[PDB]
Amino acid sequence: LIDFLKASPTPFHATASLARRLEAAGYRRLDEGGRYYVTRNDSSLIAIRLGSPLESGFRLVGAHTDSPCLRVKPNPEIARNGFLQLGVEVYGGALFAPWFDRDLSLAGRVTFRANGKLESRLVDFRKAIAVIPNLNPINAQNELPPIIAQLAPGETADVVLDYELSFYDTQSAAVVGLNDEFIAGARLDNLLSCHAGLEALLNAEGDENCILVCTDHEEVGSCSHCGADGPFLEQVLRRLLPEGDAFSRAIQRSLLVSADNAHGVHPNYADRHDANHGPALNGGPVIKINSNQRYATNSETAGFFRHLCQDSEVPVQSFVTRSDMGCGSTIGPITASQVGVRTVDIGLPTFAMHSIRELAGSHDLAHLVKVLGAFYASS
Amino acid sequence: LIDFLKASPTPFHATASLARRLEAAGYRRLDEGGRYYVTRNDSSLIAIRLGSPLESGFRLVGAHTDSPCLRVKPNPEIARNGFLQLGVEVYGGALFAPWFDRDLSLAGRVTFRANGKLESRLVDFRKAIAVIPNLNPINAQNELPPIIAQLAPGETADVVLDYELSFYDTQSAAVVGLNDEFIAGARLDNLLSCHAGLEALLNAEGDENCILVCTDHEEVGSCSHCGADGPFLEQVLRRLLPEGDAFSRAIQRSLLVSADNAHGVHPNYADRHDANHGPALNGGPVIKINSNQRYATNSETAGFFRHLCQDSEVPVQSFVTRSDMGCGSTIGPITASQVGVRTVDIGLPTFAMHSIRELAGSHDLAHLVKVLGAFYASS
Amino acid sequence: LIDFLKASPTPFHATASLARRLEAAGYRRLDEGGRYYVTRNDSSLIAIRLGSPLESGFRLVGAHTDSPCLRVKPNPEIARNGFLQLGVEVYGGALFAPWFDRDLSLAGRVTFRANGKLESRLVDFRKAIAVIPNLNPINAQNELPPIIAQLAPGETADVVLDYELSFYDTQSAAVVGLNDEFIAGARLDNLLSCHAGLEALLNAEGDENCILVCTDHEEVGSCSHCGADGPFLEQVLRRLLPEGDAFSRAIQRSLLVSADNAHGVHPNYADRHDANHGPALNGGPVIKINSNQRYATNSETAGFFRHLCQDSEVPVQSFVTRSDMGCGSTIGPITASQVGVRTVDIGLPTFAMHSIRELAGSHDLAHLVKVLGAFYASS
Repeated sequence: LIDFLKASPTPFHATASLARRLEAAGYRRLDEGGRYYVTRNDSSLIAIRLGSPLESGFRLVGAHTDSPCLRVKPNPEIARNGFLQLGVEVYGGALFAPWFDRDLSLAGRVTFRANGKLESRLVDFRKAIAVIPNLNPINAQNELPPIIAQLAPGETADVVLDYELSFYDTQSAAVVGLNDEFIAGARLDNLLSCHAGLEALLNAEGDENCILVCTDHEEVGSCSHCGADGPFLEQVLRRLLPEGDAFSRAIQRSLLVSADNAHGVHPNYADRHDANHGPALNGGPVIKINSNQRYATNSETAGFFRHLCQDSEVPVQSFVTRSDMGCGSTIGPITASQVGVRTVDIGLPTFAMHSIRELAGSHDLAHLVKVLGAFYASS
Repeated sequence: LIDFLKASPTPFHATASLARRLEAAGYRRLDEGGRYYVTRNDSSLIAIRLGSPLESGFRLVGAHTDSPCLRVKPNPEIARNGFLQLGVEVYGGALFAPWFDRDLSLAGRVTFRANGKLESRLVDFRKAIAVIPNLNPINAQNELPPIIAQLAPGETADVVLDYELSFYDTQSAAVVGLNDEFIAGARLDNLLSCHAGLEALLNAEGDENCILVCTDHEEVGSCSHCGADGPFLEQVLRRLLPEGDAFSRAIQRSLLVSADNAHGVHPNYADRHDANHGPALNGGPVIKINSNQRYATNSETAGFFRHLCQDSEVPVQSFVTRSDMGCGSTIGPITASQVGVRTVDIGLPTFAMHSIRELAGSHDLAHLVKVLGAFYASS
Repeated sequence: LIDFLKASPTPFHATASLARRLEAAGYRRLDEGGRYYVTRNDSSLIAIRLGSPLESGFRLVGAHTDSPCLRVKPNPEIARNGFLQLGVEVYGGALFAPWFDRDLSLAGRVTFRANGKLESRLVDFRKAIAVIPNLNPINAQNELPPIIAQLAPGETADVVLDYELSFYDTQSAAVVGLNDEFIAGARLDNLLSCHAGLEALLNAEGDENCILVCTDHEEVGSCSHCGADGPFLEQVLRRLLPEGDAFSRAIQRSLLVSADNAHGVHPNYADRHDANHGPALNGGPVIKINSNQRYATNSETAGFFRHLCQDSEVPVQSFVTRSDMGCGSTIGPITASQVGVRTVDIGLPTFAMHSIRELAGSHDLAHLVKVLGAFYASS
């Protein structure tokens, strides 16, 4: 395919090391008939572009910024066996590795003067494991805290480091790289990261004609709450009349899209899907659930994002769950459907989620830039 | 730590016997550049005080009125073994005692004329236990219903008692008393009760300059729903412009604070916390969770309510959970963050929660009255 | 610390990607009163240096080349779900990750003409995992096979790749890197790798006077058998008289040393050692077991390699097991004691073994180059 737009989220992920570092790298490119953006919490971004003219509706689309990682506790000074450690919260999903990896502290730090500022880069932390203690319920708090320093007793300029810590996380460095024998997969983080990037690489590439909204946020991998689930109001509809006939008429003429991450049949875990699947290196699968998870995506939603894909060349896929299996996955738009908009719940074929690497096709992004760019047009 | 402001929630809790009896004892003191209050359901109170002037924001703060207790069923006439009993619902948290205690019926009663009126006071009920049936899953419905009357067959003026059981609860009488050898703890109910009183003893004590909101409610110890989780709108913002630019600009210039209850290391259950804790007789600990409970409290929230505590003399503490442990605790503001305000989730060092007595320092209230009173000023 | 000799095994490990690629990187540096070396299987190296003169004895020392990794099967073509896979054998130890990582195929390929030749480099493989299938005995064959190619049906110059699968393994690419906040640890592979390198960087650095032997091999992480456990005979003693008085007299005047890997107290797994431990950034710990593992190292062995460490500046440590715990660890010399030589079983403080990264101090190598270099001169 093309290794030019694939070489865009790679340096992005390095700069978008976290949710707010993603936010920082988000607006640094996303700038230059309006084209304004709102930052609010410095983690939830909404990019509005004018060409709503009331009876034209909106073209909403969005994905979260945060990803399951290790959040450093308030002041977690753990000095054991001559090793300095920083206790961590199990933010988001679980899984093993975390264990091993480069590891680096990142995020905002409010200094002594009521002032917030962020900093990152350089390998400083690690999570060691047991081995010879033979065959290995495991993992309970006192296993995940990483090692930073190693000495005793004591015999961006940035203040050394000290104790003014946090809302701070830990991410593995080793920059994103292309994998497989040819070019059939890559990626490290990209847990709706890059989805909060390729969508941004679309709001400046799509043909200018109608109103388009790029809504990135935080907390989806937890609850969504403040930022990802209310209030989307006023942040989007700030134009022409407060809340009388400004909403309803416009939002019912609108169409929201979510850029999530579908799994697709695992070559080793083949008995985790059925019939309709979604292997890597393919277009965005239309995810349809109503049972005990209930995403959005209805009749006139799947059809309006399958023909829209076919017109600008496919392949569009479907499904992610099982009749017996399937859990939660309240991915952004569905809790954001409380606005009053029909939501297209799609994504990209990607397994080994909620971790710090492994499996995600190097072709799906070429289909995600198109179609969604074509979505940014026509009525 | 003066024995004068501590002798204020003691008679308060006696009058604030329930959620609506707290509401009644709330507005009776909370009265006399506005200073109005809304009651709505007669259980959810919002005290607004004017000095928002748009670009000044709000100074929101609140805590729920209700507490885990035994609510009497609709018409639960249980006559067994010559004893008259009233079946009860397991409202809120669980625990044993409830068992024993004085016990008294309370709440608002809707009489025959579409009219509601409340009444309480005097010991009438009790919950007896088994003993000689040897070593003692226990507790399942038929164990909690208390005994009121004891006879057969039949051989505020207030109608005798009869059958019109309101929405009626049961609380232990024995009024709040000071404990420990000196004055190092006390308290009975105070499950965010007193927090809906000390905050009220702050809205009339804080220096008059800016707009301040005291928001008490019900159902947090259940789900929050109607009263504690939407709509906070119009109840707070009823002034200057409907919902166009009245919100957003003002609420982003605002700062919400929650007055909860932190645990702090138990001298017997030491392995329920880590590093950062919060023993009794101390200032409000900054509770920080994002993992699988996700309260509010961010970077510029913890720092804005730690320096504000230090300026008016500390000690401010932190944390309440473990990396492996920790469950729910959707305490008020966090579900109320759906308004769109940054929330400080603090509280008071107190264990033996969700019951009818035991452990809560007699010094923490002297720090909670200050700091939060100092929060009611400056920008 | 010293970051010059530490920047030597880093490019070494990149070239010493396998056991025989270690062998290749071994002799390429280890060349230029004899100084000959034997290769035999192209995996077991013995470096002899003359200055035995019968009554002078030998100064034997050694460590294995191989490390627990995923060896590709004979012809394991697994085409599932449009993905091409290569089935792997669980060579050596177990553990998770392997899972994820860069992954690359390597080893000596025997081409069509009775001719063996090795090749490596570049990321081609990956091992993906399950996530949303909820809480995660796990791992049994059909989970470890990595993904190489991804397409169907078909619509050093080196032969493409085809089907002639050698004796071929898979290792993670991401080159060795320095870790911690300062310089308090690093390392990726180094599972007695680098021990088959720092010892090589000693046979050319030690003062020339007596006979010194550097004996590296394969299979210790399996059984030892051919290469690591007999016959060491004739490979070492090839000089002056066959096997009458050439051995016995010389080997009893000799002293063998093993360069293994000690654990040292884990900051999270503190209850896996007792009293005598060995934290990272320290000299070689004298490992002493006789119970149900029985390594070598006796009275005049521990004392002869503790005073020899103290004379050339310490710190020398001790122990690795527990009275109740401890398993196998038949590390090289002990099965090589069948020659008839007293063996010093030492190593380097390093946990998170038998995997492809994590923990190993960046100071221990500066102590391992010394002492053992001072051992190369004993009178």
